[PDB]
Amino acid sequence: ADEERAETARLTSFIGAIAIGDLVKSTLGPKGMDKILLSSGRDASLMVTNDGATILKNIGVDNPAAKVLVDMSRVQDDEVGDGTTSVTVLAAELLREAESLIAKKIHPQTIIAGWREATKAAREALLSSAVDHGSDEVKFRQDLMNIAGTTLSSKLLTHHKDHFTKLAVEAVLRLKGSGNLEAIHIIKKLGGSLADSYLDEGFLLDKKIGVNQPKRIENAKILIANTGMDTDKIKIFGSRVRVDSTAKVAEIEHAEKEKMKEKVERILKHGINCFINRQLIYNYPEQLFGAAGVMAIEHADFAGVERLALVTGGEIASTFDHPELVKLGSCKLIEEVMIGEDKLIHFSGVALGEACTIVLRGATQQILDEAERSLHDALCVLAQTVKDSRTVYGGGCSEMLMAHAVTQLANRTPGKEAVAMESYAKALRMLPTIIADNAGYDSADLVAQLRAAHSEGNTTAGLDMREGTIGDMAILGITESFQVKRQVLLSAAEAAEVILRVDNIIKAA
Amino acid sequence: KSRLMGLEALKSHIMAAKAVANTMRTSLGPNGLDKMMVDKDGDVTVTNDGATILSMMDVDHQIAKLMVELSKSQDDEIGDGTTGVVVLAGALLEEAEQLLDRGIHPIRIADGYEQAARVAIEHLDKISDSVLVDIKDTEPLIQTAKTTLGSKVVNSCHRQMAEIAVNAVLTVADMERRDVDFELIKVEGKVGGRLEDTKLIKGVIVDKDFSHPQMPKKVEDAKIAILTCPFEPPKPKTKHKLDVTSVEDYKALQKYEKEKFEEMIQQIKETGANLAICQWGFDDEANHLLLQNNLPAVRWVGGPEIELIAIATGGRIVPRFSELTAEKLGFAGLVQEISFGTTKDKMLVIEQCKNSRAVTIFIRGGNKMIIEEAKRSLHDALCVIRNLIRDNRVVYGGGAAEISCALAVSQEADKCPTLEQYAMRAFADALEVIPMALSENSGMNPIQTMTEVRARQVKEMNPALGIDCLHKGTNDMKQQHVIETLIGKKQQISLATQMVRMILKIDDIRKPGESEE
Amino acid sequence: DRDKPAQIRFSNISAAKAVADAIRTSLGPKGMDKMIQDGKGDVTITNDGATILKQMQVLHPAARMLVELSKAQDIEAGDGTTSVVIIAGSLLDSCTKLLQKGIHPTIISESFQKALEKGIEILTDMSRPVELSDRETLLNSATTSLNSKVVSQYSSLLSPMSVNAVMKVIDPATATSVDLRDIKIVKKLGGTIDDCELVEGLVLTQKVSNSGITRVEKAKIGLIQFCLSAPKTDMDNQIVVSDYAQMDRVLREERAYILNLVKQIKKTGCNVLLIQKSILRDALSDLALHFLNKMKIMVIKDIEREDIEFICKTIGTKPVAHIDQFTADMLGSAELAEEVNLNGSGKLLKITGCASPGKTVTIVVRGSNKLVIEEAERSIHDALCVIRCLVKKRALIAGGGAPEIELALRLTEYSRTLSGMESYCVRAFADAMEVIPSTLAENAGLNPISTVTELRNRHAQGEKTAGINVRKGGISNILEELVVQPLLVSVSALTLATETVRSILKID
Amino acid sequence: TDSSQGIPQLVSNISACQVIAEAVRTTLGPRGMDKLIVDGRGKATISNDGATILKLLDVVHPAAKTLVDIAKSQDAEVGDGTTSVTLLAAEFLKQVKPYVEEGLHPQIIIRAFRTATQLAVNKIKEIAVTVKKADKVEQRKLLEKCAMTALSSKLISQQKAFFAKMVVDAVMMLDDLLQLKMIGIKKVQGGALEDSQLVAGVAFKKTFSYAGFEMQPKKYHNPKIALLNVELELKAEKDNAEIRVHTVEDYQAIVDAEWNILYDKLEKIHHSGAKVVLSKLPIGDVATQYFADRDMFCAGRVPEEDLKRTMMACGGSIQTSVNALSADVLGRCQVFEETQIGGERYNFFTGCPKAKTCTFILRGGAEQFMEETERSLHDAIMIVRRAIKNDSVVAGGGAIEMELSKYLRDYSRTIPGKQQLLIGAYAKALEIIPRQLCDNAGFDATNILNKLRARHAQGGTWYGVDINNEDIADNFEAFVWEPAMVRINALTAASEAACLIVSVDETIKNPR
Repeated sequence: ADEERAETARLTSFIGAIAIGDLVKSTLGPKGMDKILLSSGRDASLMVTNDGATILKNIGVDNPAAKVLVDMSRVQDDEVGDGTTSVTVLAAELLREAESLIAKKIHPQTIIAGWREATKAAREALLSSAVDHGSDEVKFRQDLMNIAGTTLSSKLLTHHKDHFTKLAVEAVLRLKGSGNLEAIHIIKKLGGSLADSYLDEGFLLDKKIGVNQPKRIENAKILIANTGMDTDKIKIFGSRVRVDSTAKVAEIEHAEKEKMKEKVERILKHGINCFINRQLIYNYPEQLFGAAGVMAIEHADFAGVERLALVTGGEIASTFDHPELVKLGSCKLIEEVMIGEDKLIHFSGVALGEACTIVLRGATQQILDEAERSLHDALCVLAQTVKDSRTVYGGGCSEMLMAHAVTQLANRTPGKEAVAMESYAKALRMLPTIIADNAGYDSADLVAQLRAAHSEGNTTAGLDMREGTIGDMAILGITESFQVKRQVLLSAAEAAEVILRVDNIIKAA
Repeated sequence: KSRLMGLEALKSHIMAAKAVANTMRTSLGPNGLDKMMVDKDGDVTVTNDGATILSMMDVDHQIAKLMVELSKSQDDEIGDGTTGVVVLAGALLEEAEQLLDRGIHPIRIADGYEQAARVAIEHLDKISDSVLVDIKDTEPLIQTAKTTLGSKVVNSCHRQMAEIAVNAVLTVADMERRDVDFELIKVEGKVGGRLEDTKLIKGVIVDKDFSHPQMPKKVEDAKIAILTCPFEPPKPKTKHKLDVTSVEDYKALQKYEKEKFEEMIQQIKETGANLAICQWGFDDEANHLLLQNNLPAVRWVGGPEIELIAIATGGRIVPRFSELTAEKLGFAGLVQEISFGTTKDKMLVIEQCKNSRAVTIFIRGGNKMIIEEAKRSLHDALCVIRNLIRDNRVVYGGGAAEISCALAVSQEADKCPTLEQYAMRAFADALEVIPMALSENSGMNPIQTMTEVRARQVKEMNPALGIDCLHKGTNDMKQQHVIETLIGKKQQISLATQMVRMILKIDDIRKPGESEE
Repeated sequence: DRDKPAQIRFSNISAAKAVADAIRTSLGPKGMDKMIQDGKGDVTITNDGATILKQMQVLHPAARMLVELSKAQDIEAGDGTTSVVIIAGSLLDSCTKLLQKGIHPTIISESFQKALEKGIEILTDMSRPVELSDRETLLNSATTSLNSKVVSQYSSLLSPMSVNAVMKVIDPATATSVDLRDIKIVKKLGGTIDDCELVEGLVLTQKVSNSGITRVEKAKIGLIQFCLSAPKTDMDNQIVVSDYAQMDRVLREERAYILNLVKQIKKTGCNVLLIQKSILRDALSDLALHFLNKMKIMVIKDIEREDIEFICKTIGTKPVAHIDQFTADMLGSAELAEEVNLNGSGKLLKITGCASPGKTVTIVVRGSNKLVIEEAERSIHDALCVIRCLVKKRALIAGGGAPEIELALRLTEYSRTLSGMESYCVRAFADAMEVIPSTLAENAGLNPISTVTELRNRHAQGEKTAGINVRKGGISNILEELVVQPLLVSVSALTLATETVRSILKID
Repeated sequence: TDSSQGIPQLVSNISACQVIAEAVRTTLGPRGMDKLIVDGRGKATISNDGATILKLLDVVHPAAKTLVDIAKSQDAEVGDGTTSVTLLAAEFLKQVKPYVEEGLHPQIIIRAFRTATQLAVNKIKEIAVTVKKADKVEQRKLLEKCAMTALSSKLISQQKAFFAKMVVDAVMMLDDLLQLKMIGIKKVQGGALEDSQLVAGVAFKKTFSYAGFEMQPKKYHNPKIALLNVELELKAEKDNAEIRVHTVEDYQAIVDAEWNILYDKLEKIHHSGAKVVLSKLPIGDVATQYFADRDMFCAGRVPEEDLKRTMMACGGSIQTSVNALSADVLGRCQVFEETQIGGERYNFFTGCPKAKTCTFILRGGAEQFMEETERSLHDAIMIVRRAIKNDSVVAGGGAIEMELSKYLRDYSRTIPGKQQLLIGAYAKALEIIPRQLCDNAGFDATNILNKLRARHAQGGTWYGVDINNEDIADNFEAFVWEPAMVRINALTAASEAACLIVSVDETIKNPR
């Protein structure tokens, strides 16, 4: 196994991971330019990305240091949502620094040293640019509407965001201080328009067994079950699948019917008007639920039967291991109703009040799953925005603010730490270059002016990639929540600092 | 056929060795830098602890092969210097080489290294304190078990791991000899918690067999029933389906299980616990019917486990249903059923005071690699006191002791003369290479920070204060709280000065032409 | 880099003009055929945009964008497959330089996609409204386009049949897009052109009813996606006889499926039955289907699914894949359904009249032989297409690429009116319109170089009069020899250039 | 069907024979470079001598194969004398090559070789000195000082003088062979250096902990020892099975019937004669449960080198089963005593009915000193055994080697002819052997060698350069002590091992 010493791994660390920070910063900003997605080894079919996380997920990279970023990318993208393309570049921004610093004789120990303290200096300046908006519900309304769709900006489909973010803020407006994304039932379902993407108050199922089970019911008891029917679960009502004798295989079906039929009983005898099964429902027990006033929905959504268990107050049957014994889902309203082109089974009267079904309606699924990809990262920031209602002034504003802050701190520090810390806030100054140069406008003008603006200090005028020029952050909607920034300010310098301690790399590959 | 002559073999032994030694010296201290491992599969892992990473490193070259084998015995007793031996074993290496290239025999200075190793040992043995106690060690163990965690996994002190790592030793330290061994306590990695979430257990623990969660989770007595025999009807890793001559015979089959449950519960009840540890995982449809008869059976757990948890109590495993015996059942001071992680089920926690042949610190982590290097932390904090148990002993420095150790060996060179003066020349400096090579991977001149304690060793003797592993501005090996068993440093010397001599073993470097393939 | 992406997008910019150039000297019938060797190594002689790009092609992203272009033109229109590919490389010249001229490619695109908006604004302004409710003005610009274009012979016969289908399927005044979904292109084998018909219910390809009713009133349209044969293992029926003592015992339950589902057809009642093919459906018991026929339901056994699809949605015969789904209601109700051997030779089940979603008409392409049936296809279809363009964007416009050269003249000056960093953009944009008729004034012969010179000036002078006669290929009137763009044939290709280009300019 | 004729093949033979001697140049006094040698099998290959790597190296040469076999013909006899023969005969061959160009090629080749090799053995047994039980020593005090010769010659410490008598114990007990295959030595990590031990039979380093291992006897005064070449574990006889259930009663059974046989397997020797059962291969839980059910001793994974010497010691037999075996195939001692020494669970086997094994137990409390003395034990063994076998004791370290070539330089004057060249080559070959141990003594060979020559124009009794003292002086009085028998042996090899192929300059090979 081959030992990579300092510069071998470290250059290999830069070339990939900084370029990994590049094609993603090529996507940084909505005017971060579209990157045609050229996949590695499979799927020649090409999307075109305004968000670099795709590339990271689409294109695999051989650089191990770059293999780290995609995960850190997914750290943001999953945990924090937005900040995904950004966490990758700021590290590369700090890596571009260590390009010199290493060859400039600075040991990566020191390179972490300043960035250890410097990370908070920006955090603290971004704690200073952290100011609570959303301290009022109307604020919170528009504070969501601020950073809700702001999450959707670079992300390829910012257009239906008009209808989407209104949906996205309403469901979280309904959360009312208690973030629940499981009480939001996420259904990406084709049909109708994309502006026909919808938010139900209640639960819902994209699964419809059909109209051969009762469609609408009031005061309905929903059985939440993995209970099988043709599947032959426990508690013999009549012969299940087995051979106990010559003719015992024949005693199966008719008594399996009775078993299916008393697996109506056990299921029905809950008193249900709806039986929602995450597993199969055979047609006779199905239709015998349809004859029992029970709506039996086959193989209903895993997450749905799970959220129906969460939002509606249901318990899973333990896979019929509670033949009569399982607590029901209880939703006073059953609606089999068409959102889009598809009849979907709506459930209201559910246990949770925040319980909602956001129905994302694809006019095409490429935008639909994209709506769902743009949906939750907002909801990620939103639940964050819920818990901490606040903003930070983006578009380079707080960047340059933090830049002028940490640098002037890198000016009052400047021991071994500033060697990193001057290298630190320059990245805070270098990302404002990225979006504006993505915007195709001189940063050296704007940045160095944004510098002056934030060398005067600023919460307001910041580089607006919408305008492509320096402009207000008043909470204009391009003012970012403190939610993602702190996470990126945490997550970004890490992978840099992470590779900073391991230049030594032993490779048996 | 390849034929190397003298230095040629050596020079061929020099190539990767120093290169491998080079990777060690930038790993020295928090000043140092971890060694990432990309596997033969390409698996990218940050690692350390040379024998560990030298086991991950594929050893083709010969001298590196002992670096796995030598550093093995290094990590066991000590826990540190495994990354530090190859430093000196690489540092003392080209010491002899250039001497051999000065015309100096392998016959000549090679003895002098060991001959300087003993006197450096002899010198070391004075430095700081050969003395500790079960109380004193704790603070060295604190500043060990703070930083041992606080180097590898985190940099912060995690106390619940820190002193539980040392007390685990201290729990079995006084079980034998006043000396634990490194198996005589165990570190069990599983992640249900965070890093700080851990279980100090005076016996082994497992995740209990759960054939359904709603069935009651219970634990009783002090004792456990460890079972090769049936606890309830046993199942031998083999399906048993439903065949009954009548539709009534299925419900008649239902009683057979439950009655043989309680019967063999009653047969376990009188003997040990009411609980199983059963070498046979039985039918979980039936097991939760016994979990409906409660008194939870621990089943579907390894055949080595019934062996393990038995011997960990000093007990046995009941081979046959007619062989059921309390001694053939395992034990504990307390068997308790405690939640593994916060949210998950309650693992059966067997805390064994009826004997402890392993006191298992069970550890949780946010991730493997952290709980790994938290484990890999614990092991060293466990290994360092495995020195302490034998002699309660420590020292402060690699940049305090050695520069001082060298300082005796230093002028002792010209006190040698003829053969080993060039040895104790090449020995003493090779000692000071480590603070050099650590000052190397520090932000400082490896010459000047070595010059630092050089002047200091021209001043202070047997220093508790030496250069910075912890990378501070002040260099105080006591107040850097870099703490290494003077056994270990001594043993390290014995082990580090070892390999270089060993490449001289016989006169035969002779190969058929394959010394590596 | 953006430059490696540039060099990529230049390669995109380049290859997008590369194969699309075979389309450019192919513009119109005066545009020329290109013999095209194929991945199979076969000469393919094609003058048209949709065929050339989609027939032989390569892996380059531009080639991916090529096939999108006429196709996006097709779903919009089906008319202007070539022209939509002519506007790309036009802009691709307007595009490439602005990079090299120091303009950011989003600014280049947000120019051109906006330059589109302001630009194509005056197209409809230059355009003229025509009546989409009146059959003639429909048929006019339908056939006037067909007079401007190739298909005449059976069109002037079936272009009014087109509009006869169109007039039927036009509910509103803008006539929506006249989705050809409201129309059904169908083909009978026997018969001549004049046999081409328009039926509110749906004509069905062949039919099979053995003992059954050949013409049935108020016809419940049955859908059998189930079987008339008990489910198959080794046979069509469920009968597999390995023992007689068991066969008497097998006798008992095999009697149902042939009876029940068959009778269930007339238990729910059916005047008709749609049944997919004995290959499309496992087994169809004829011994059951005979009694099923003999129940005087109208059975089309082995009927194609895509007609069933058009039966399901357009005339409202709702999906029955199952007995749980088989009811009298999910049956369509055919105001008449008839097996028709008439209109030449061969059987066709004709639902004649139906209760239908949308306005459902089946236009059955027919001709003395198969190609003459195929001649009847674009005879109905091309007019339907030029209609569905004329209706989707209501106004008509004088065609021939004059509005290209016309508004190419203007938007430049209006680009120049914009100032900003995109004036040079939008002007380059505006210019690109000129090259389309250039190639047209090229391909039709003689001098394109002159043609657009005076025209764009004539378009500051006479505009709509002076233009490119596709026959003449020079300064002329598309009004004097009538060349009409139903706006969507133009309005289609407008954004499709800018869109993929905006993408491929934004593409790294 | 290939041959090379004339001098070209002849001279070509020597280097292939010589290069291996260039390895062993001094591998007896070990110091030099030792490369760990990994062959194409992935096998890391080393030696304490030249012979084992010689065992590892193969050649298509008959020549290079001969002296190999010859050094091996010398090897397995004493366990030593390999490098000696390896150097000398090759040295002859090495030195005649320039003569070969002058030509020795007439069969005046072969004569002065063996003709002058008797002159040595003529000088050997006349200068040879015999040792006895009452003589200067107990012959144990010799085997003491011949251990103090062989053990101490390489370092270590006065345990070398302590071991000097201690190693002789199992020696005297077992002395028949030149080597230890009855004796053996038990390495003990733990204890300390000053105490090393000896057992009158095998004593197992470690036997291995099980379930009920503590609950099984570690002590027998009457071990009847099943000596197993074969394991009994949970894998040996399966506990896995199944059976049909409409009644769960049989779950206990279908495993239990197999369970009975694991029991019955180990029990059937237990029942027949066996108390102690020593397996050299694993013992797993459910098997050792029955071994713990037996509480007549269980072992597994134990050394067979002890276990087969246990057969030697006990009188029982290595057992390839636990079954079909009698009570006589069982090993027997009057002591089975397991008292753990360090980490080694340490079985005392003594009081054997025969005790053909008596094993010295080297206890270091540390690793390094032991394997240095354990290597010096083989030294002692190869000597102290042979010091009994041939009581006539010559001295090494250029004692006679410089004294022979002394006369054998003096014997040159009377020769002259073509073989006077051989005489000089034959002479200094004796002196090319210490020509290294000089370097191992740190000395320049030649001046020291020339001194020794002058020292053999002055002295010449035992005088020689001794890496033992790193001096130049009498060897036998320096306690350089090895029997004079191996000399004739080596010298029967030395001149004759060279004369084989030099009798052949035309060497035919064939594919078949």
